Amino acid sequence: MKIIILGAGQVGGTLAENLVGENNDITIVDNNADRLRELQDKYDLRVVNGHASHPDVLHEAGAQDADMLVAVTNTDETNMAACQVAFTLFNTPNRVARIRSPEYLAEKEALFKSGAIPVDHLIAPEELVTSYIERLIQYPGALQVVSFAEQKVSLVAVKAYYGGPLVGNALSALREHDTRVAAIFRQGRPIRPQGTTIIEADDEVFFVAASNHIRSVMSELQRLEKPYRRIMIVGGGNIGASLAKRLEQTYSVKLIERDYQRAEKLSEQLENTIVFCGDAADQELLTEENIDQVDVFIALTNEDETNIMSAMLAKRMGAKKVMVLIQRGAYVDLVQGGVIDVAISPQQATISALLTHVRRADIVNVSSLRRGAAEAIEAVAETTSKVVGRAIGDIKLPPGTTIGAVVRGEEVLIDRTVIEQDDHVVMFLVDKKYVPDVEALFQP
Amino acid sequence: MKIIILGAGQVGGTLAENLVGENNDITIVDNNADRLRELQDKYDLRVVNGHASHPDVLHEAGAQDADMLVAVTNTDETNMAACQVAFTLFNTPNRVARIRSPEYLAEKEALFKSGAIPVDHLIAPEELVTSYIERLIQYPGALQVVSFAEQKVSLVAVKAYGPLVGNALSALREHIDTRVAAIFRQGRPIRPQGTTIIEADDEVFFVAASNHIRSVMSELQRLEKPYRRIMIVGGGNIGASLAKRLEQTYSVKLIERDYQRAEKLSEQLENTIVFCGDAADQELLTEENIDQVDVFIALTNEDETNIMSAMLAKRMGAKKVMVLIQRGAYVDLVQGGVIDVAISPQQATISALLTHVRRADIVNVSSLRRGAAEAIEAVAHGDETTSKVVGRAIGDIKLPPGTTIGAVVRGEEVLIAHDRTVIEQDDHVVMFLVDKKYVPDVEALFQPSPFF
Amino acid sequence: MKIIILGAGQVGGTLAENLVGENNDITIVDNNADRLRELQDKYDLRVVNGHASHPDVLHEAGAQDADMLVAVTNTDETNMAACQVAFTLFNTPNRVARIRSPEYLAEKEALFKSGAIPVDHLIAPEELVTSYIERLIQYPGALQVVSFAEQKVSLVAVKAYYGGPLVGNALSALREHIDTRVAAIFRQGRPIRPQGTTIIEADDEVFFVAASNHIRSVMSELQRLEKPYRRIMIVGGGNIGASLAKRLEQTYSVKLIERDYQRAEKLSEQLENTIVFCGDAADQELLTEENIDQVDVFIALTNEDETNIMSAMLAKRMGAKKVMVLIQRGAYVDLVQGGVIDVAISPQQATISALLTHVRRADIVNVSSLRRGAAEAIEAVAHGDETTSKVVGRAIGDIKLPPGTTIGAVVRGEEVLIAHDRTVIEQDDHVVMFLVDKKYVPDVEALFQP
Amino acid sequence: MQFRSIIRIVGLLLALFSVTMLAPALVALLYRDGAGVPFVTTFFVLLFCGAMCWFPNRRHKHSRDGFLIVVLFWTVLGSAGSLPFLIADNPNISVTDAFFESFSALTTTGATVIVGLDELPKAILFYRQFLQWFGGMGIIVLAVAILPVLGIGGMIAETAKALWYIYLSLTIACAVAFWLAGMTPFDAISHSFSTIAIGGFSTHDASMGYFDSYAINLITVVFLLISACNFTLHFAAFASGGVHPKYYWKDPEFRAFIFIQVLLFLVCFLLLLKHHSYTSPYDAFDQALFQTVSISTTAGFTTTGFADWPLFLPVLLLFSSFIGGCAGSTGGGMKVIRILLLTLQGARELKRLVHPRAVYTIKVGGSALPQRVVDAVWGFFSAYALVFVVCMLGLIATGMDELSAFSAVAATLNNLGPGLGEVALHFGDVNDKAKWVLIVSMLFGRLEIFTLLILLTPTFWR
Ligand SMILES: NC(=O)c1ccc[n+]([C@@H]2O[C@H](COP(=O)([O-])OP(=O)(O)OC[C@H]3O[C@@H](n4cnc5c(N)ncnc54)[C@H](O)[C@@H]3O)[C@@H](O)[C@H]2O)c1
Ligand SMILES: NC(=O)c1ccc[n+]([C@@H]2O[C@H](COP(=O)([O-])OP(=O)(O)OC[C@H]3O[C@@H](n4cnc5c(N)ncnc54)[C@H](O)[C@@H]3O)[C@@H](O)[C@H]2O)c1
Ligand SMILES: NC(=O)c1ccc[n+]([C@@H]2O[C@H](COP(=O)([O-])OP(=O)(O)OC[C@H]3O[C@@H](n4cnc5c(N)ncnc54)[C@H](O)[C@@H]3O)[C@@H](O)[C@H]2O)c1
Ligand SMILES: [K+]
Repeated sequence: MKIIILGAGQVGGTLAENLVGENNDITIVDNNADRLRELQDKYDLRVVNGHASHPDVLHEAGAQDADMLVAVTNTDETNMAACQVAFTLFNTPNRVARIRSPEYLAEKEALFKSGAIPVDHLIAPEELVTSYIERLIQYPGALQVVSFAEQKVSLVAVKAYYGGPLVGNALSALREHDTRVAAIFRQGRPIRPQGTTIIEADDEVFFVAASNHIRSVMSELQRLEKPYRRIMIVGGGNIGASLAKRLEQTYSVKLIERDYQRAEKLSEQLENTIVFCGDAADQELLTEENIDQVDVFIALTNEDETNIMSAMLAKRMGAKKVMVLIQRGAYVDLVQGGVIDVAISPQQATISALLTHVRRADIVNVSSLRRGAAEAIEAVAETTSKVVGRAIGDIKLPPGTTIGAVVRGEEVLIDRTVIEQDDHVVMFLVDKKYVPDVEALFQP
Repeated sequence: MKIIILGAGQVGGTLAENLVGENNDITIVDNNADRLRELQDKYDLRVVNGHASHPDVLHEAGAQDADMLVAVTNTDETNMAACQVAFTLFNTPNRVARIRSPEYLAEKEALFKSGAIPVDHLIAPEELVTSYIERLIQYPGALQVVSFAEQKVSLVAVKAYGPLVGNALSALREHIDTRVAAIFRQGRPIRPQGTTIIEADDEVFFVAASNHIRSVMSELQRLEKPYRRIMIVGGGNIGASLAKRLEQTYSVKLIERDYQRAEKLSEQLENTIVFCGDAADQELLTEENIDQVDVFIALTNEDETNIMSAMLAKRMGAKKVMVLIQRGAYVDLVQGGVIDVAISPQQATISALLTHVRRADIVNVSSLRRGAAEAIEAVAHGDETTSKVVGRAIGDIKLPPGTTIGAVVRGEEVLIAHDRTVIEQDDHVVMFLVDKKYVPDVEALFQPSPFF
Repeated sequence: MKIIILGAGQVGGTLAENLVGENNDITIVDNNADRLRELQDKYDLRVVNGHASHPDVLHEAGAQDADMLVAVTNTDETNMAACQVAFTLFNTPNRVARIRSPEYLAEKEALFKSGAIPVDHLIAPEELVTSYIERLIQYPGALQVVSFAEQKVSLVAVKAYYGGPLVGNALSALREHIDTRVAAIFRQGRPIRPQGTTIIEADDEVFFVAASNHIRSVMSELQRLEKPYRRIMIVGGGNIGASLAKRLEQTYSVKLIERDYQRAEKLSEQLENTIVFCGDAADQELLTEENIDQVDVFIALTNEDETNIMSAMLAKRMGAKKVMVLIQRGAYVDLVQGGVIDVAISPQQATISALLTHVRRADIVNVSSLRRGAAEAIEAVAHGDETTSKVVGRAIGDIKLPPGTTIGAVVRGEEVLIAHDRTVIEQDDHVVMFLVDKKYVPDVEALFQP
Repeated sequence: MQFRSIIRIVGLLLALFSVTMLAPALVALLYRDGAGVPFVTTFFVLLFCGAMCWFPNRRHKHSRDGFLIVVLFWTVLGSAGSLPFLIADNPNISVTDAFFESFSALTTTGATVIVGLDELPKAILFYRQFLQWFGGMGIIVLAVAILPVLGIGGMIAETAKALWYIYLSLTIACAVAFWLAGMTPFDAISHSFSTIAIGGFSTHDASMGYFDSYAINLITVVFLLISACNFTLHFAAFASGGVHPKYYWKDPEFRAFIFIQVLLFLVCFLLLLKHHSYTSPYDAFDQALFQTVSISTTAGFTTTGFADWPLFLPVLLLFSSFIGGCAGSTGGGMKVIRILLLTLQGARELKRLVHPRAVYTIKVGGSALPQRVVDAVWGFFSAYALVFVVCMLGLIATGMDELSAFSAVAATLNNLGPGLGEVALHFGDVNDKAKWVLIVSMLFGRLEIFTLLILLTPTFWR
C-alpha cells in the first residue's frame, strides 16, 4: 500500500511512524519543513513540503498513484478541501479526513456521505482519546476498555494484584457463570490462555464480555472499585474540555487551565463545571480546592513533563488515583512501576481508528493494544467462506490468535459456538504481524 | 435582494457598506465580533457572530432564505467549504467565493465550474487591483482605465493639463473613435455636447476602441514617456503580484519590511531585486536611485505610511507616484496635492462584485469617481417587439436622468456612439451613469418587458 | 570638544547628529548595535557597542580622555549608575544625565548637587517638550516661544497670514507703537535686513524679541492675539502626551485618546480630571463622537510620525480649530510646510537647545537652536571689565559681530533693555543675540572672552 | 567510538574481497596464458585474515564511525588488493609500485606504473580491470549506503540491488557493443569494466589506440557520458518503464553537464581545425570529441598523444578535469553541481557589491539553497585547492620537477590520470616517495577531501 499523509504535525507524525512499521510506501506533506526534517531523518519515507491542499503539491506527492489519502491536519476546512481537490483532480481512492469541529459531523451524513464533500471516512482522534478516558472512569479498576460491535461486546484489561485474583483460572470461571479470557500477559510476552493456568500477581488479564454484563463481571470479579464522585482535570485543551463536558453530568469536575482567555471561554462554553485559571503545578490551587478529597486527577496538557510531574505531586497531596497523558514513549516507560496509576498514550486511540481503513472490508473495527505490538479486530463474514460452516474451535486461526466473541445482529455469544453469515467476530491477535492471514481467512 | 456576506474585515466591509447603500437586506457573519461591532453601528444591517463555515451559523444568518452567498474571507479553504456546505445543506442560490491562491484557479474550470466545488463565481480581489495598476502603467498619464467587451471598448480617464481648445472641433482632428462620456469640472460634471468649453484641471473620460486608445492617447496632449524603471514598496499580495507581473516588460525594485516575507519573495520572483527594509528611510531610497525611478507605487497596508512614503519619494524626486489608499477620507485629503494617482481597492472589487448582484442584461459594471457614479456594459437580449431598445437609434432612447451612451459592440466590431446608429439583438452597450442611484432604470430599460 | 554619548537611541541620535555637525570628536555607546549602524554609516564618529554602564565599555569609549559624558539612555538607574562609575573610575569631566522619573528629581537638590550621585546637570527631555507645547498653547498664534534671562526677555515666532501683518513695516508699526525689535524674518529660506525702515512681504516667519512681561500685550495690539483656547484633545498617551495632559488639565478641559488598553487603563487613574479614551487616533468615529468639531486644538503626540501628521490633517478636515503635530523626522516637517498643519513641534528644538548650553563654555549661558537647526539664538554674557573685554564698552553697530548676527536685547539684573545700535555694554550684563547660521558661533564665543 | 564493531565489517569485507580473487583466477585456468598461483594464494590469505577479524567480534552495534568506515573501505581494500601484484613474478615489480597499481586501480584513478602490459598473463590484466569495476561499484553505492552510517542529508537498501542492475546492464550492454566493433571478447569485457567505472585502465599500452576506428572511439564516448552521469538519476529506469526522457532535462545538474561537455568539445574541435593539427577535418572531429569527453569526465582514456595539438588544449583539458561527472556517478572531480553552485554563489557575491541592501537567493531547481551548504561548498573548494598545492609541494620536495608534480597532483586528485601537461606523463619510473604521495593524493581525490581531512582533526576524537 502507498499512502499520502497530509500533515506532519501531531497525529500525522505517529501515523507515518506506524504505517511505515508495516512495509508501505509513505509520502507525507506539510506546511513547515522543520517538522518534516525529523521523520525524514528517522523513518525513511518520501516527504513533500508545501500546502497540503494545493493541486500541484498533491501531484508532487503522488496523488495519482496513491491508494489512500490520510488527510490529518489541524484545520478542518483544509482537510475537506484536500479530499475535494484530490478527488476531482486525481481520483484518489481512499479518503480519510480528520474532522474536529462538531457542527460539521452534526449533519455528518448530509455533508459527507454524499458526493458533496468527498470524504470516505472521518476520523476524530481527540474524541477517541476522551472516549477512552471516559470509559476508563465508568469502569473502575480497568487499565483499558475497548468496545467493538456498537458497544455490545467489550474487551477489558486488568492488573492482577496481591489481593484480588490469585486462584484457579477456569475454576474461578465456574463461580461467575458469559466471558472468556482473550489473553494473559505475564512479563513482556504473553502465555497460553487455557483451562488450567495459574494466576500470578502483576499479570495483565484480558476479559471479553457483553458490554452490559461487564460492570457486573467487574463486580463478581471482586474488583469493582467504589464509584468516582469528585474529578479534577488539568489542561483545558480539546481532550480536556471534551472529557469535561461529558463527565460534567454524572460527576463533579474541577478544571484547571493555564491560559486565561481559554479558561474564560471554557467557563461559558460548558455550564455546570468549575473553571480554574492557573497552573497544574502550584500546591496552592490544588490544596485550596481539595486535591485531597478528589477521586481522580487527570492530566491532559500538551507538555508531557508537566503532566507526569503534576500527577506525581497530586498523588503526594493525596489524590486517590491519577491519569496522565504521556505521548512520548520513553517517558511512559520511565514512569512504569511508579506512582502513576494509568498512563494514557493518545496513539492507542488513533493508530487504532486509522488502521480500520487500511485493513480490508472484512475487518470493520481494529484496536491497537499492548505496546502497539498486539492487535484486536472485529471481522465480518456457505460455499464461498472458509468460516460460516465451522465452529469457533473449528476454524484455523493464525499462530497466537483467539476468537473472543460473536455478534449476531443484536446478540452476543462468548469454544463450541457456530459462525453464521453476516456475523461479527471479535478476536485477539498477540502479534499484529499475523493480521493479513486473519484477513484472508475472512474473505469470500 | 437579500445577501449574506461571509467575512467582515477587509472586503466584506466595503462590500456590505456598498450593498447597504442600495436598499438590500444584508446579514454579515464574522470570526471575531470586534470587526462586527463597527458595521453594526454604522450601516444598519443584521450581524452573525460565528465561524462562517458551520451549518448552524449559516442557518443563523439565513442561508435558507437568501438569494446570494458572498463567501469572501481571508481563508480560501473556508470560503470554498462554506459554498459547499451552503449548497448541499441550504441550496443557497448565488455563491460567489473569494479565492486568493493561484494554484486553485489554475484549474478554474476543472474545480469550480464543474459543480464539484459549488462556486458560481470566483472573485480574486487583489488580482483586480494588480490588473488595475498594470493598466494604469501601460497607459501613461491615465487616472483610470476600464475595458469592457472582452477588452475591446475602453473607458479611460485623464486630468486636463494639450487640450484647451474647442470641444467638438478637436474631435475632428484627426481620424477619431473616442467621444467624451463625462467631464468633471468641480464636483458635478456637465452636459457634454457640441458646445462645451473645455476648462483646465478637469477630469475627462474618453471612450474608444481598445486598439486605437494608445493612439487616441497619442493625438491627445502629452503622451507620456514609457516607463522603464519601477519601484514598489510593500511586498504583500497586491504588491508581490504587481511585481511578478511587471517584472518582464520592466525593471523592478521591491522593498518589503518583514525579513522572512522579503526572503521568500526573493526566490518567488527571478527578475526583481528584493530589499528588506522600510518604505520610509530616505537612505535606502536614495541609495537605490529613487531619483532615477519612473513610478513609485505604495502598496503597504498601513495607509499613512503609504501616503507619506509617496510624498517623500516625490520630494527626493520620483517622476510619478501611485498610492493605495483604502480609507476614503484620506483619498479626499490628498486631492490637489503631490500624489499623482490614488488607487482605492474598493473601486476594483465592489465593481467586479456588482456584476453579479445586478441581472444578466448587464454583464459588466464598474464603480468609478467617488463611487457615486457607475459605468455599465448592457446586452440587449431582445427583439424589435419584446425589447423596448433594439431596432431604435441612439438619440431616440429615453435614457435615465444623467446618463449617456458611449459605445456599442457588435461581435468583434466596435462602433462608437453617434446619434444615428441602430441597436441590434445580441449587442453590447457601454453607457455611463453620473449617479448610480438611477441604475435600476437602466436595468429595466434593457429588459424584454412583457408587451402582452 | 570630545564627548561620549551614552545611548544612541531616540535622543542620543539627534544629539550626536548635531554635535557632529560642528567639528567635535564624538564617541557613542549603545545597548543594541542596530541603532549604531545607522549613525556609523552617516555622521563620521566612533561607535561603541556594549552595555553603556560598564567600566570596560566606558574605557573602550574613552571616558578617560573625554570632556563630557552625555548620559542619555532609556533607563534612569543605568544613567545614574553610569555617571557614578565614570566619575569614580575615570574622573570624566562634564556629566549630564537624563532623568525621567519624577520622584528622583523630586529631590533634585538632595540627591545630585551634593556629590552623592555625581551628576553635574540633569536633563529631562520630555518635560521640555511638554513645557514647549504648554507655552505654544498659552500664547495663541505663536509658532515658538523661547525665554532667556530667567524668563525676562523672550524671542517669539509667528507666521504671516491674510489678516494680521501684510503692510509696510515702518508705516504700519506706528499703528501698534514698541519695545520689541525684529531679530529675523524668513521670506523664503534666508532672512532679510531688519532696521527702522524695512518693507514687509507676505507669508513670512517673523521673530520678535521683547520683554517676557510686555509680550502677551504686544501679541495683542500687534493685530493677532487669537481667541483663548478652552477645549483640548491630545492623541497618544505617552510621556509627552500624559504629562502635557496632567499640566493642561487644570486651566483647560482635555480629552486624551490612547491606543493601548493597559496604558489607557493606568492613565485613567494616573490623572484625575481628564477623560481617557482607548482607541486609534485615526478613526473618524471617536473624533466625531467626541466633538472633534468643537475642539480648539488637536495635539498629536504618538510615536508613529506618519499617523501623527495624517491624523492631524484629518482632525482639521472634520474641523478642529487648530492642530499641533509632533514630527521627529525632518523631511516630513518640510513636506508639510504650506499646508493645514498650523504648527509642527520637533522635539529636538527642545533638547538640542538645553544640551548645547553645556558644550559651549561659560560666556554663553542660554542657547536655543531654532529654524531648521541651522540657526541659533544665544544669551551671551560679556564677562569682564571695561579694560579686559572687547565686547564691553563698544556700541552695537560698532562691535565686529560675526557675519549674519543680530543683537536683540540686554539684561541688567531684573531690568530688561532692548537693543538699539547705540547701547552700552556693561560688566556682568547679559546679551541676547541671534545667529542665522550656527557655524559662526565659535566667533561669538571668543568675542566675549577677556 | 566502538571500533570493536567496525572490525566486524572490515573483516567481512576482506572475505567478500577474497571471493573476487576467484574471478581472475578463473581466467588463469581458462585462458591458458600466465600465472594465477598468486590469485589463489591471495584468495586464501584474505579469507583467513578477514575471517580472523569477523569471528572474534560479531557485534552489530549499529557518524564518526561512518567516516572511519568509509576510509577503511579504501585504505584496507586498496592495500589488500596489492597482494596479487606482489607474489606474481610475471610483471615482477616493487612493493611501492604494487601499492600504486592497486590503489590507482581500486580508486578508478587509472594511472599505471607497469609499462609493457600488452604482453602479460590474461589474468593479471583481468585483475587490473576487475579492480576498477569493483571500485566502480563502491563509488556509486556509497552514494546510497553512507546514509545509514553517515550523512549526505546530514549536511533505503531498496536501491542497493537496483543500482547494481543499472551497473551490470551497462557493463554487459557495453561489452557486447565493444565486441561488435570487434575487440576480442576478453578485450571487450575488460574495457567495459573500465569504460563504465570511468577508470581509464586498458589492456593495450596505448589504451584506446588499438584500432583507430571511430566506431570504438564513439562508443567509448557514448558509454562514458552515460556512466559519467548520476546513477540515482538513471534510477528513473527500472522504476516504471522507459519514461526516462523528461527526468534528465529536468535536473539542472545534468542540464549543466551537457552544456559543459558541448562547449568544451566545440572549442577543442574548432582549435584543432584552425591550427591544421589534423590531415582530414574528420579525424579532428574524432579526436576532439573523444578526448574532451574522456579527459573531462574523469575517464582517462587517450586516443592521441597531443602531437600537433596546440598546447592550450591539453592544458584547458587538464583544468576541465577538475569538474567531471554528474554528482553521485563514477567520476570524481569536484563534481559538476559543485561548480554550478560555485558559479551561482560567486555571481551572487558579485551582485551584492552593487546593491548591498538587497536580498539575493541561490536558486537551483526551485527551492533556494540553505546558507549551510553554500558554506560547505565554498569550504570544499578551498580545501580542494589547499590539498592540491600541498601535494604539489610534497612532490616537488620528493624530487620531481615543477610542471611534472603539477600534472601529477592535477591527475591524481581528480583521478584521471594521464600526465596531460606537456608530454611528461609516465609514472612508472617517477620517484618512489612520490608514488606514495600520489596514492595519498588519490585517496583524497576519492573521499572528496573532507572525509579524510577530518580524520586528523583533534575534534574527531572523541
Ligand atoms: N487525538 C489527539 O488530538 C492527539 C493524538 C495524539 C497525540 N495527542 C497529544 O495529546 C495532547 C492533548 O491534545 P489537546 O488537543 O487536547 O491539547 P491542546 O493543544 O488543546 O492543549 C492542552 C491545553 O492545556 C493547557 N494547560 C493547562 N495547564 C497547563 C500547565 N500547567 N502546563 C502546560 N499546559 C497547560 C495548555 O495551555 C493547553 O491549552 C496534544 O498536545 C497532542 O500532542 C493528541
Ligand atoms: N484585494 C484585496 O485583498 C483588498 C481589497 C480591499 C482592500 N485591500 C487593502 O489592501 C491592502 C494590501 O493588501 P495586501 O494583501 O497586499 O497587504 P498585506 O496584508 O500583504 O501587507 C502589505 C505588506 O506591506 C509591507 N510593508 C512594507 N514596508 C512597510 C512599511 N514601511 N510599513 C508598513 N508595512 C510595510 C507589510 O510588511 C506587508 O507585507 C490590504 O491590507 C487591505 O487593507 C485589499
Ligand atoms: N523628550 C523626549 O522624550 C523626546 C525627544 C525627542 C523625540 N521624541 C519622540 O517623541 C515621541 C513621543 O515621546 P513619548 O515618550 O510620549 O512616546 P511613547 O514611547 O510614550 O509612545 C507614544 C504613545 O502614543 C501611543 N498611541 C496612541 N494612539 C496611537 C495611534 N493611533 N497610533 C500610534 N500610536 C499611538 C503609543 O501607543 C504610545 O503609547 C517618541 O516616540 C520620540 O520618538 C521624544
Ligand atoms: K579515471
